[PDB]
Amino acid sequence: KKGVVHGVATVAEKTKEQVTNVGGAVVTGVTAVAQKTVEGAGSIAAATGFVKKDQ
Amino acid sequence: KKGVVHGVATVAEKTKEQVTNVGGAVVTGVTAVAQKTVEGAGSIAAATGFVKKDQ
Amino acid sequence: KKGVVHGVATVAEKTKEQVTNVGGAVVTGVTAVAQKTVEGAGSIAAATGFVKKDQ
Amino acid sequence: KKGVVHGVATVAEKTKEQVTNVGGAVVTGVTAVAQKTVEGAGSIAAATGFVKKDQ
Amino acid sequence: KKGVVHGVATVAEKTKEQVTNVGGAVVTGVTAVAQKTVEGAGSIAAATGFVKKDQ
Amino acid sequence: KKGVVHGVATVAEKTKEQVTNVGGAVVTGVTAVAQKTVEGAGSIAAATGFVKKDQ
Amino acid sequence: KKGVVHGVATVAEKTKEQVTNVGGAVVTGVTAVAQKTVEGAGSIAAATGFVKKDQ
Amino acid sequence: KKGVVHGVATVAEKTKEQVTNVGGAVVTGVTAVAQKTVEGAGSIAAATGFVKKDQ
Amino acid sequence: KKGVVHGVATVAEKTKEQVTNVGGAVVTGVTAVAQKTVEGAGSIAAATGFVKKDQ
Amino acid sequence: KKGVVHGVATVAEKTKEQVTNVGGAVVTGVTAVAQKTVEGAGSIAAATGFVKKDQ
Ligand SMILES: Cc1ccc2c(c1)sc(-c1ccc(N(C)C)cc1)[n+]2C
Ligand SMILES: Cc1ccc2c(c1)sc(-c1ccc(N(C)C)cc1)[n+]2C
Ligand SMILES: Cc1ccc2c(c1)sc(-c1ccc(N(C)C)cc1)[n+]2C
Ligand SMILES: Cc1ccc2c(c1)sc(-c1ccc(N(C)C)cc1)[n+]2C
Ligand SMILES: Cc1ccc2c(c1)sc(-c1ccc(N(C)C)cc1)[n+]2C
Ligand SMILES: Cc1ccc2c(c1)sc(-c1ccc(N(C)C)cc1)[n+]2C
Ligand SMILES: Cc1ccc2c(c1)sc(-c1ccc(N(C)C)cc1)[n+]2C
Ligand SMILES: Cc1ccc2c(c1)sc(-c1ccc(N(C)C)cc1)[n+]2C
Ligand SMILES: Cc1ccc2c(c1)sc(-c1ccc(N(C)C)cc1)[n+]2C
Ligand SMILES: Cc1ccc2c(c1)sc(-c1ccc(N(C)C)cc1)[n+]2C
Ligand SMILES: Cc1ccc2c(c1)sc(-c1ccc(N(C)C)cc1)[n+]2C
Ligand SMILES: Cc1ccc2c(c1)sc(-c1ccc(N(C)C)cc1)[n+]2C
Repeated sequence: KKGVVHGVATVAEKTKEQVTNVGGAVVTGVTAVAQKTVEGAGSIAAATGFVKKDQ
Repeated sequence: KKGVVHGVATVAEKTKEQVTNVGGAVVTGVTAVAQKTVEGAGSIAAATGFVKKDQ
Repeated sequence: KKGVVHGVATVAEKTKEQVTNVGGAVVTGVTAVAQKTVEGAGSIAAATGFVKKDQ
Repeated sequence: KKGVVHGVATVAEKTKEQVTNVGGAVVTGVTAVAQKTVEGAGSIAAATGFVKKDQ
Repeated sequence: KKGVVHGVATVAEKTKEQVTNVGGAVVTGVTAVAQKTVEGAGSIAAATGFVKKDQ
Repeated sequence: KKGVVHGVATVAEKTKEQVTNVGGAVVTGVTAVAQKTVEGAGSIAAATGFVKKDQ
Repeated sequence: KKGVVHGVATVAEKTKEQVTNVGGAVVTGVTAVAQKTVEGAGSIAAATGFVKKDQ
Repeated sequence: KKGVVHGVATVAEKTKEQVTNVGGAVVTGVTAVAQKTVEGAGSIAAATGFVKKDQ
Repeated sequence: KKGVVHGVATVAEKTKEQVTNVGGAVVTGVTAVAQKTVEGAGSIAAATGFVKKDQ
Repeated sequence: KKGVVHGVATVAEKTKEQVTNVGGAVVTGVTAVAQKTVEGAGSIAAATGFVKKDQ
């Protein structure tokens, strides 16, 4: 076989899960957050996949 | 076989999971956060995958 | 076979898990955080994969 | 076979797990944090994979 | 076979686990932290893979 | 002060939370269940407070 | 002071939390369950407070 | 002071938490379960407080 | 002071935590279980407080 | 002072923690279990407080 990509690719066979991202956010997984009190200014309480590039 | 990529690629066969990211965040995995009190200014309480590049 | 990459690639066969990242965050694994009280200003309480490049 | 990379590559066969990172954070492994009280200003309580390059 | 890399590569065959990092953090291993009280300003309580290059 | 109870009592002052139960079930706390597939005959998947006295 | 109980009592002062149970179940605490697949016949997957007295 | 109990009592002053149980189950504490696959017939996967008296 | 109990009592002053149990299960503490695969028939995977009196 | 008990009592003053049990299970302490694969029929993987009296 032959393949040429510029990116971003994701090429496969017999594949149970696939995610391609440029951005941005993708949530595909099981996630449970239980929480009782959030205070403070300002605290990232429960972050799973996170990116902060403030300018 | 033959392959030429510029990146970012992810090329495979018979593959159960795949993630390609440029960014950005991707959450595909099981995650449980149980939490009772968050205070303080400002404290990253529970971070799993995290990136902070403030300017 | 033949392959030429610029990066970042991830090339394989018969492969159960794959992650490619430029960024950024990717969470694909099982993670359990149980927590009772977070205080202080400001304390990284429970960080699993973490990157802080403040300028 | 033949291969030329610029990096960062990860090239393989018959491979159970793969991670490629430039960044950034990737969490793919089992992780359990149980915690009862976090105080102080500011103390990295429980860090698994961590990078701090404040300027 | 023939291979020329610029780095950082990781080239292999028949390989159970692979990690390539430039950064940054990668957590792929089993990790259990149980903890009861963290105080002080500021004490790295339980660090597994850690890098601090504050300027 | 003086108090005589037969039970079940719960007597207090300055008290943030109170539960009295004879039965029966009482749910007053924060609870998050995230779930993707339940099979089998018959499996208690995620039980928090549970009592089974089949005769 | 004077007190006579038959049980079950719970007598106090200045008390943040109180639970009295005869039964039965009481859930007052923070709880997070994240789960991806449950199979088998029949397996108690994730039990927190549990009592099984089948006859 | 004077006190006579038959049981089960729980008598106190200045007390942050109290639980009285006859039964039965009481869950008042922080609890996080993250889980990816449960199989087998039949396996107690993750049990925190547990009692099995089958007859 | 004077006290006569039949049991089970728990009598105190200035006391941060109290548990009285006859049964039965009580979970009041911080608990984190992270888990990736449970198999076998039948294996107690992760048990914290456990009692099995099958007849 | 004077005290007469039948048992099981737990009598005290100025006491930070108290547990009384007849049973049964009580979990009040910090506990972290991280786990990747459990197999076999049937193996107690990670047991903290455990009692097995099968008949
Ligand atoms: C500000 C900012 C942030 C990210 C960023 C850029 C600018 S430009 C860029 C990029 C995306 C894709 C590619 N190829 C497919 C070769 C090369 C570079 N990124 C990832
Ligand atoms: C501000 C901003 C943020 C992201 C960003 C850009 C600008 S421009 C860009 C990009 C998208 C796709 C591609 N290819 C398909 C080669 C190359 C670069 N990104 C991902
Ligand atoms: C500000 C910023 C941050 C990140 C960043 C850039 C600029 S530009 C860049 C990059 C992305 C992809 C590639 N190749 C596919 C060769 C080469 C470089 N990154 C990762
Ligand atoms: C949104 C937001 C706001 C503030 C903020 C963050 C996110 S994250 C962070 C911080 C992280 C680590 C540290 N040390 C390891 C000393 C100190 C401060 N702050 C201060
Ligand atoms: C779209 C597409 C399809 C296939 C494909 C690509 C892109 S890129 C690639 C490849 C790249 C490098 C290598 N080696 C360095 C051995 C081997 C294969 N394939 C096989
Ligand atoms: C500010 C900043 C931070 C990171 C950074 C850059 C700039 S530029 C860069 C880079 C990305 C990909 C490649 N190749 C694929 C050869 C070479 C360099 N990184 C990783
Ligand atoms: C089948 C069954 C189950 C529970 C059960 C009974 C019968 S009878 C009983 C009981 C309740 C309250 C009291 N007092 C206030 C002294 C004494 C006993 N329980 C708790
Ligand atoms: C089948 C069954 C199960 C539990 C059970 C009984 C019967 S009877 C009983 C009981 C309840 C309260 C008291 N006092 C207040 C002295 C004494 C005994 N329990 C706890
Ligand atoms: C079948 C079964 C199981 C438990 C059980 C009984 C019967 S009867 C009993 C009991 C409860 C409370 C008291 N006092 C307050 C003196 C004495 C005994 N338990 C704990
Ligand atoms: C609801 C339910 C059904 C079956 C069941 C349980 C719960 S719990 C259990 C069991 C527990 C331990 C053991 N060994 C330590 C050998 C063997 C079997 N089974 C078989
Ligand atoms: C309803 C009620 C109110 C008060 C009360 C009881 C019941 S029971 C009790 C007590 C029992 C035993 C003891 N000692 C063995 C020293 C001391 C005090 N008080 C003080
Ligand atoms: C089958 C079974 C199992 C446990 C069990 C009994 C029967 S009877 C009993 C008991 C409970 C409380 C007391 N006192 C307060 C003196 C004395 C005995 N237990 C603990």
